[PDB]
Amino acid sequence: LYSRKEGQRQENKNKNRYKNILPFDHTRVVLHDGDPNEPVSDYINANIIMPEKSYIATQGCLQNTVNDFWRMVFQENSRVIVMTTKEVERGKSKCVKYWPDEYALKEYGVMRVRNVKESAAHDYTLRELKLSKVGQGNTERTVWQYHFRTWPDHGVPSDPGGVLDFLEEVHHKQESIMDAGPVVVHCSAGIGRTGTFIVIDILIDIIREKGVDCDIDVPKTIQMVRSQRSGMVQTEAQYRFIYMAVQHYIETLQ
Ligand SMILES: CCC(/C=C/C(=O)O)=C\CC[C@H](C)C[C@@H](C)CC[C@H](O)[C@H](C)C(=O)C[C@@H](O)[C@H](C)[C@@H](C)OC(=O)C[C@@H](O)/C(C(=O)O)=C(\C)C(=O)O
Repeated sequence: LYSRKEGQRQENKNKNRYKNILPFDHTRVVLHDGDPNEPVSDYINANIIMPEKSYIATQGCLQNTVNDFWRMVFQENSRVIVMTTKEVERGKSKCVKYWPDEYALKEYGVMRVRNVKESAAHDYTLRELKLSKVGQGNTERTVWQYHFRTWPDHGVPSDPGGVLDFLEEVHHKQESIMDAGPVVVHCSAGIGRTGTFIVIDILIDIIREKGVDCDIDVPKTIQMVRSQRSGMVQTEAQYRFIYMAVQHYIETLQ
């Protein structure tokens, strides 16, 4: 009940930044209505992560997966994107530029993206973009891209403050959009940094509906998200960052 067949198919080998980091088939994001000329067009390295508000854990775009990325965003109806990495860190590409330059607009396949406005904050940049299907400007929607950019080249942030203030914002943005789709989260492989944010965001929403006293079980939550995408949270720094984040959030509310 836990296969990764599709991700291993010969035709999707170029659609993964790491041959060894693949999506489970049951939680795999299936892409419909793609170019009928392509051998396979229903694939993208991304999994739906639903607590048990949903999330989409994926890798940063590859030069050849950018259109797939937007098709996913359009289909799933996502309205918020969380980029947890720079395009390149320590001379290594983690995500290709998949959004247009300021005030510009590009067409990625059948998807038109207009960069409406870019605004900076301490740890991140917010990009207001308009997504629509070419020729059908009756499908346009705004997608808010939250680009975290101060994450350290090595290890994790020494203080959770930034990430928390960041996620509070992403949070209210998501709840201000009527029935917005899953929140897309992505880093280089979509498991390490990506898992950490999601796990944190998940635990924080609990402390929201519940109170600063509810039963919080980190290992259980992590285990839970890993059953939907393996690798979620890969380092000890990340692991401990989650604990710190949660405690910091608690102490903040007080
Ligand atoms: C935009 C560039 C381009 C187009 C060029 C063109 O216009 O023509 C094409 C990209 C080609 C291609 C997809 C990329 C190419 C470099 C080769 C693919 C990988 O580079 C390769 C498997 C590899 O060998 C990488 C590893 O050496 C890697 C560092 C290892 C130690 O490390 C990890 O596995 C990353 C991991 O620690 C990690 C992270 O914190 O980055 C994770 C999980 C995370 O938090 O997300």
